[PDB]
Amino acid sequence: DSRKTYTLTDYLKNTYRLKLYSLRWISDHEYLYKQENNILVFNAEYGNSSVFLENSTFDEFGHSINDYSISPDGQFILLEYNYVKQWRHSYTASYDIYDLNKRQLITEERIPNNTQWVTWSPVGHKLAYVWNNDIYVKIEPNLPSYRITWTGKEDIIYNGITDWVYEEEVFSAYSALWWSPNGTFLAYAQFNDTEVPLIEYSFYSDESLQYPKTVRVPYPKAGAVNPTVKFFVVNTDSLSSVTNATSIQITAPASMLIGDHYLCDVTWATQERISLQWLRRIQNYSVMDICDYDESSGRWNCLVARQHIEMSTTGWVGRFRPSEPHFTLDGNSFYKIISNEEGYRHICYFQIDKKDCTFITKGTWEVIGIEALTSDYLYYISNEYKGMPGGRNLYKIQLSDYTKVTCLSCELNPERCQYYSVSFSKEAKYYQLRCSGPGLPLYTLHSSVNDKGLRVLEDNSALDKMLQNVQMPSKKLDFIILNETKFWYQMILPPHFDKSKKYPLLLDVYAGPCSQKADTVFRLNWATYLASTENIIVASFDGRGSGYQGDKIMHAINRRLGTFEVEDQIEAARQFSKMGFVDNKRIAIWGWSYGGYVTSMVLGSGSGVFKCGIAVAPVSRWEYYDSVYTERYMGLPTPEDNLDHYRNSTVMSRAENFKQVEYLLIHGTADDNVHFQQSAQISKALVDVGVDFQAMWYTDEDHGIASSTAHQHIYTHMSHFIKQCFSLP
Amino acid sequence: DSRKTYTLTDYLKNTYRLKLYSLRWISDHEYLYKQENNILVFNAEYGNSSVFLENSTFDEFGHSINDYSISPDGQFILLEYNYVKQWRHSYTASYDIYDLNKRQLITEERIPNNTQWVTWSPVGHKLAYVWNNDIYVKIEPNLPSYRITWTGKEDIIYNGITDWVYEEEVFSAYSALWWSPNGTFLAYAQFNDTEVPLIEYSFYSDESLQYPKTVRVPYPKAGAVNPTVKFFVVNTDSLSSVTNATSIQITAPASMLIGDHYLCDVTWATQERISLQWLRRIQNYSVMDICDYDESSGRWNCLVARQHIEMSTTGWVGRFRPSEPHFTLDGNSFYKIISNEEGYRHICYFQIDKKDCTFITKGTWEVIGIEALTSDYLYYISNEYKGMPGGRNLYKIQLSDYTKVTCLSCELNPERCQYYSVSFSKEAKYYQLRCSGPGLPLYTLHSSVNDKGLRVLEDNSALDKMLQNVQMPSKKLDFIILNETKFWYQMILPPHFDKSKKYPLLLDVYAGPCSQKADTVFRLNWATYLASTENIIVASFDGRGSGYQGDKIMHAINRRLGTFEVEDQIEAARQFSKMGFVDNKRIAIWGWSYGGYVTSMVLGSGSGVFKCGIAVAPVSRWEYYDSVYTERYMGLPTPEDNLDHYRNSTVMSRAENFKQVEYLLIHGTADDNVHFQQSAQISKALVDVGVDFQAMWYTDEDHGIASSTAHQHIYTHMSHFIKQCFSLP
Ligand SMILES: *[C@@H]1O[C@H](CO)[C@@H](O[C@H]2O[C@H](CO)[C@@H](O[C@@H]3O[C@H](CO[C@H]4O[C@H](CO)[C@@H](O)[C@H](O)[C@@H]4O)[C@@H](O)[C@H](O)[C@@H]3O)[C@H](O)[C@H]2NC(C)=O)[C@H](O)[C@H]1NC(C)=O
Ligand SMILES: *[C@@H]1O[C@H](CO)[C@@H](O[C@H]2O[C@H](CO)[C@@H](O[C@@H]3O[C@H](CO[C@H]4O[C@H](CO)[C@@H](O)[C@H](O)[C@@H]4O)[C@@H](O)[C@H](O)[C@@H]3O)[C@H](O)[C@H]2NC(C)=O)[C@H](O)[C@H]1NC(C)=O
Ligand SMILES: *[C@@H]1O[C@H](CO)[C@@H](O[C@@H]2O[C@H](CO)[C@@H](O)[C@H](O)[C@H]2NC(C)=O)[C@H](O)[C@H]1NC(C)=O
Ligand SMILES: *[C@@H]1O[C@H](CO)[C@@H](O[C@@H]2O[C@H](CO)[C@@H](O)[C@H](O)[C@H]2NC(C)=O)[C@H](O)[C@H]1NC(C)=O
Ligand SMILES: N[C@H]1CN(C(=O)c2cnc3ccccc3n2)C[C@H]1C(=O)N1CCCC1
Ligand SMILES: N[C@H]1CN(C(=O)c2cnc3ccccc3n2)C[C@H]1C(=O)N1CCCC1
Ligand SMILES: *[C@@H]1O[C@H](CO)[C@@H](O)[C@H](O)[C@H]1NC(C)=O
Ligand SMILES: *[C@@H]1O[C@H](CO)[C@@H](O)[C@H](O)[C@H]1NC(C)=O
Ligand SMILES: *[C@@H]1O[C@H](CO)[C@@H](O)[C@H](O)[C@H]1NC(C)=O
Ligand SMILES: *[C@@H]1O[C@H](CO)[C@@H](O)[C@H](O)[C@H]1NC(C)=O
Ligand SMILES: *[C@@H]1O[C@H](CO)[C@@H](O)[C@H](O)[C@H]1NC(C)=O
Ligand SMILES: *[C@@H]1O[C@H](CO)[C@@H](O)[C@H](O)[C@H]1NC(C)=O
Ligand SMILES: *[C@@H]1O[C@H](CO)[C@@H](O)[C@H](O)[C@H]1NC(C)=O
Ligand SMILES: *[C@@H]1O[C@H](CO)[C@@H](O)[C@H](O)[C@H]1NC(C)=O
Repeated sequence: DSRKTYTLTDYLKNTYRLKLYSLRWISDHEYLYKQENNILVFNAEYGNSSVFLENSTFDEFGHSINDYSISPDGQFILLEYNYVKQWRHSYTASYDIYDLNKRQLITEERIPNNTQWVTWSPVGHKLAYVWNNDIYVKIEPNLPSYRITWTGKEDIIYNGITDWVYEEEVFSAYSALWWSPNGTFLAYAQFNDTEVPLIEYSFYSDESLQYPKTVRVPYPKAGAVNPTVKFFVVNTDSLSSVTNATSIQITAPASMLIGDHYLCDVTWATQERISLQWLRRIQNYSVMDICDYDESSGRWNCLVARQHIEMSTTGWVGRFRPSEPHFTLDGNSFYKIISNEEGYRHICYFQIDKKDCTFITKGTWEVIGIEALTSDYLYYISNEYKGMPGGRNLYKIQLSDYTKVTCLSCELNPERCQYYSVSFSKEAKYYQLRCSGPGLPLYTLHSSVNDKGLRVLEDNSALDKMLQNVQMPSKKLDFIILNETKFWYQMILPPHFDKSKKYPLLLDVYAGPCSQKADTVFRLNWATYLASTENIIVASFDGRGSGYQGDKIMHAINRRLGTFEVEDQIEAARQFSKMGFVDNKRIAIWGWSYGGYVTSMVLGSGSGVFKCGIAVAPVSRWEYYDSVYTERYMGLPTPEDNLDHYRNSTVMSRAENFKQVEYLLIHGTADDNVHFQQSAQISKALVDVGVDFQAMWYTDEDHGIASSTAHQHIYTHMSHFIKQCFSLP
Repeated sequence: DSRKTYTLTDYLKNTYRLKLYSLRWISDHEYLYKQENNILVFNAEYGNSSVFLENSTFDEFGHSINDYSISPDGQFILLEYNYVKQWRHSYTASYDIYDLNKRQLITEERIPNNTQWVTWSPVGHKLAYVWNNDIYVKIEPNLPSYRITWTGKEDIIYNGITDWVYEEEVFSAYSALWWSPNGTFLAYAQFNDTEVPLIEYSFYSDESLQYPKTVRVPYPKAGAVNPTVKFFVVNTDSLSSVTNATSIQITAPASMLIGDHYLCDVTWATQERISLQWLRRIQNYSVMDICDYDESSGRWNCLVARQHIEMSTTGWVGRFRPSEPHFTLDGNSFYKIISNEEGYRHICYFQIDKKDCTFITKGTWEVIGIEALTSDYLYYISNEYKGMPGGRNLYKIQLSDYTKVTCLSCELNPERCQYYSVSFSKEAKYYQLRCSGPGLPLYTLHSSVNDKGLRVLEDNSALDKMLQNVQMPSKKLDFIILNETKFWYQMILPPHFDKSKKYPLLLDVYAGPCSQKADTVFRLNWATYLASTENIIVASFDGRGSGYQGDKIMHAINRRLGTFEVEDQIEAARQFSKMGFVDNKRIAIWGWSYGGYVTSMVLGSGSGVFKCGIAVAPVSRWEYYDSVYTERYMGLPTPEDNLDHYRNSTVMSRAENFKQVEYLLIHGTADDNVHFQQSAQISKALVDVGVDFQAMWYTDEDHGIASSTAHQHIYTHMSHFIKQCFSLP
């Protein structure tokens, strides 16, 4: 075989690209899509297309455009430029608006520079935006905006945007605003960061910056003072240019105010109904609150009877946060993924005035998401098929009979497609399926009415040709049985696999609570190269604590972080040499983030099983990470709660055992998420007991070391280390 | 040969110790010295000895003692405990005093905790001390102290102690107080740090510290706002417990106040005369000021006529700062090392009212220090002998005839002793010589009167026995001629040197202005091990910019830092392969601090001469280091001064050329001196142009990475890297 291999350059220089088919539905039958640099609008029934915005319409604007948003009446286009990243989701941009009819960009009362956030109303053309931490409402794209709040202060009070910890661990968003469907109301949370300690660190910046900057961020580490939250709603119809605006407080429920709480979900039900979810700072108790609007008063009442109590006896509420509720149009009921009696997460029918819910699904598998609700059907993604947790399909359930369920994706392309996800049009007339493994990604449009497939949207046939020229590796997905339970793993095997030759093995890891590293998705990444070019088995394994296989597995790690999930990776490595094609002198292990923490705990176990490891951005000690996440699993680090295991579980206490292995610690110096301090303490520990190891800092890089030059650099560096331990040229 | 070699453990575990003979003269014939843990007093004429303080006299004190100081009348002992390091010289301690006669430690009016500084008067038992940045005077060891100043503020105003930059680059001391010989006056400088930018960085501290501390320090980087200085004197006799104390300002001279200046020397002449030296922020102009005391007034006048103007046409004033003046007893004259017409530094006789000075020495060598002044003789250290800059001896000059000079150390032990230094008794009746190379360190006591040697004090005969058991390397000191000038080098050659075998070579470097790495001193260090055990030639070389060989050499680098001193190391390496015993495939290079900066510039030169280098704590760009030092050599970094070479001389601009070499960057994260930022920018540069290299951070370590565990760790790490590039097992 004389074909080239998938090289390190291929991945790094990014030579073989998966084509995507990213669309934005704008109606019930049309969607928007990008071809080169103009925007095409498409008809879902027929396929036909038209130019909407040319890739020269903003030649003369003298500012490079970053994104764009379309008002829910096709009338105006928002243009996002001057983009500046903050955290995972946050940023600041400048914005201009363009009247699509008059072909003209607005000049009077512009959206101010460095805006934190901006979102259209659901109907019409109302904007809202957050700038210097306060909410503003523009009724029409060119009249003066109404200031809704006046409390906004840098690092202290956030109005309608989340703070650091809320952004990352609760909302997965900078945005803290919710319009009502009508567009009449605006609900927003407000966050108070006054007593929250700051993390401080250096940003060295460009060579021209003579003095390094100290970045400071309110960041509550385990057991420290959390942000407080308050919630307000405002009638955007009764807005005066003389009176300030009357915001209306919705207090948390009685059973939340007696201690620290978090606001963890905001979903509108109907024009005059909003549901709120709250979580105790001990995250095993959650309360949902139906808050109805009152005419006579101009206040929002939350009747104590309407509260629905979601709690857990064996661990924490929700996968990461508690599930979203999905409301029937009238608003008197809703479905919501909940953990059942046996422990598996399923769909539950809630009627808004009664206590009990009815389970409309069941069995030893879990529901991933609810995706669409019609009169007749609920559409959901699940891993039911072939009893494979790793897999993802799409199902519909007959509201008239919970027994009648059709699979809609299982049998569509079975050898190529075992992992689906979906986007539905505005009222669910069509749905794009996106398959993303085990074959090359496939994108197809469908019609809800009869479940007819219309056309294939992108098949990666161009990429498929190319890959035939290349000694591509394959993926084995399988399971191994420990303690009478089934745990799943994946191996990326090198091409021309000879099962009687002994191969060196890299165990890729994350293993954070409820994660999944053994799946049916097709990836082109570092592992491929180590399989194609270097002939290394790169295997991943989902052990206790892992996701999508019921609470009995996921909750095994409760308050015991850094125990079973670690232990398990070790036994996983053991069974891999038992299989006979593994060189038990050349087993390595590596991970990023949480994975870097498990990586280090493993090397630090003295199990003689691993020759070397790499840890990128590792958690090193749970009291160093954020409170919301850390506590969710570990409790509080106080002598009465879980201080003792908080101590029994540091990388540092395991320093002496590293004498037996080769270790490469990597960390970005600007890591706001897992602070450089986490590693700074792993290394000091190592130094102190006389252990040699390799380090690499990455200056100004954050948690994802995303910078193009840094990325290439790290995967280069990592590769050398890897080959070196394995004796390859 | 079956003898063991000098191993890495030997150096690290510190197996073969040089014995020292450290004494403190306390009179004209007695000195103090430590045997185990008691203090012995000695007679210089006869050798006899007595216990002074037993190593059990402070068993019952319940506090471990760090040092001790003896009042200039043998009456009380100061005891320094609770020692806490700050910078190179600064610290804070607790202090107790012990009445030696009554055998009792004082309890009323104790010296307060966290004292910055404390120093006895020259006669009697007056203390002065600095605590929370203010001067206090205790007249007797147990009456309430008098507060001299009230302006003291953390980080802002320093009374009688220096600030960061003054400590390091000007006074080489925390102490900023000077008693008059009588003990009547107290002069002190006061430093104002108000507009000085701060360097900020993280200190991660013990594992128990959940949030990393930000250390902030006023530190003026090149061209930034410097501290201002003011100078005061106080009559400690007229001190009232009702009136505050009247300090008396001595303003700098007219020709200093018109711009930024530094106070760079304070020497008392007689009971009522103090000399002050000042330096322009452009350090090529210095002015000394004779300030006489006035009876009638109670003020100090500095007559403009008495000023002595030291300046330079070819570079900067002084070696690092301008030389100390040494006063004849009456006070009307003094000697002072000055750079002569030809460029060599020599002794000059100054009479306090006339302009010209007379040179009392001359020739193509330099004076290192003045050491003693009597009626009849001036005692000085110089490198005159054998025309060897590397060497150090002791000379005396007949005040009655500048022609009659005797060498006093040259011919004392010639095969073993080429590098001397001295400590004289109170009125110069005796002097301990300390030789420290090329043989094992030797310590001998002498009598001034006739230059009789009395006895040998320590010869390291115990160490000498041991070393015979070991395959010790030798040192070749020699010179090579470039551009018709003589430049000196040293090679540590491995044992059983075969001059027809080709050896791998490590070029050790510092090469900062006026340094000396090629000398006759006997060291037992990392180089030895690389010579004894690994058979590597470790050679050092003093090129342009280097010290002790006249201004023509030292001033060659003026405003051209990072040019000739770099270029020269390269040509030094060239001539080393020309010699025939050097493997020109295995030449490496390394240095610390400045040396790390030259190291990096060299690897970054694309000269194909070096295979690999190590840089520890490197300067990376001159605008990142402190102003006083940086400007002394480079000027100001402004478009009109020397901004252009300030730019032409960064490591970063040389990033692409590193593709051709192996590089190990090391830095301590708590480096107050050369900030972590210096390397943080070398690495970011490297990342950016796709170059692979090895890094190691050292958390909480400072510029000397002195921590026991860190030390061992770095020299371990460094060793692996070294062997790896050289292909050794
Ligand atoms: C996909 O391709 C589609 C078919 O070409 C196309 O649908 C329409 O295209 C154009 C523009 O949208 C339509 O022309 C316009 O139609 C309206 C309505 O016309 C009807 O009504 C009038 C009066 O009531 C009658 O006199 C006519 O005979 C007709 O029935 C007109 O008012 C406009 O002036 C204009 O003529 C066209 O009718 C639509 N086609 C059909 C037959 O459905 C989409 O635009 C294409 N979509 C994309 C994604 O580009
Ligand atoms: C080194 O060894 C030295 C010799 O032993 C020693 O010098 C002296 O030792 C002791 C203690 O310091 C002295 O004893 C004391 O001496 C004084 C002076 O004595 C003279 O004067 C009186 C009256 O004027 C006469 O009556 C005497 O005869 C004598 O001449 C006495 O006042 C004390 O009470 C006491 O007796 C001794 O005299 C010194 N020795 C000599 C002869 O020089 C050092 O102490 C030793 N030093 C060290 C480093 O330990
Ligand atoms: C956002 O920032 C820019 C720059 O500060 C502003 O752009 C200027 O706009 C004026 C008036 O239209 C122009 O004449 C200039 O050409 C622009 N300045 C620049 C960048 O050179 C803009 O006004 C700001 N927008 C808002 C709403 O604050
Ligand atoms: C310096 O610090 C220590 C501790 O704060 C002080 O020592 C205490 O002294 C009192 C009275 O003598 C004792 O009873 C205690 O035993 C000591 N405390 C401790 C360390 O346990 C001391 O007084 C301080 N000195 C000054 C001058 O401020
Ligand atoms: N913040 C942790 C969670 N993350 C997620 O990507 C994630 C996944 N599912 C969510 C569901 C709901 C809300 C938030 C969610 N966040 C990143 C993790 C992370 O960076 N570290 C660093 C060390 C330990 C884990
Ligand atoms: N501060 C620099 C000077 N030093 C000395 O050790 C020294 C030598 N002779 C002196 C004479 C008078 C006053 C002060 C003196 N200081 C350390 C150097 C140093 O750390 N770096 C870091 C990067 C560049 C140089
Ligand atoms: C939207 O619905 C709300 C219900 O509160 C109603 O009061 C409002 O007038 C409606 N606005 C429109 C015109 O859609
Ligand atoms: C935020 O919280 C603190 C209480 O910790 C309070 O004193 C402060 O006024 C609050 N700020 C606002 C405006 O909500
Ligand atoms: C609204 O509130 C702001 C801040 O409290 C205040 O400055 C302003 O006067 C108010 N506006 C009016 C006109 O009521
Ligand atoms: C939630 O967790 C706490 C932690 O100690 C525990 O005491 C309690 O049993 C749990 N509460 C509920 C309501 O399940
Ligand atoms: C010391 O000398 C000074 C000269 O100013 C004199 O005034 C003072 O009284 C002297 N003190 C003693 C007793 O030594
Ligand atoms: C120090 O300097 C500043 C001038 O930069 C001055 O305003 C301040 O008062 C001074 N502090 C003292 C007490 O000398
Ligand atoms: C001395 O000065 C300090 C600070 O200016 C002041 O507080 C004190 O009153 C003064 N002492 C006396 C008693 O004159
Ligand atoms: C000192 O250096 C400056 C720097 O530009 C130079 O202009 C001048 O010639 C020198 N001054 C003296 C007095 O030598």
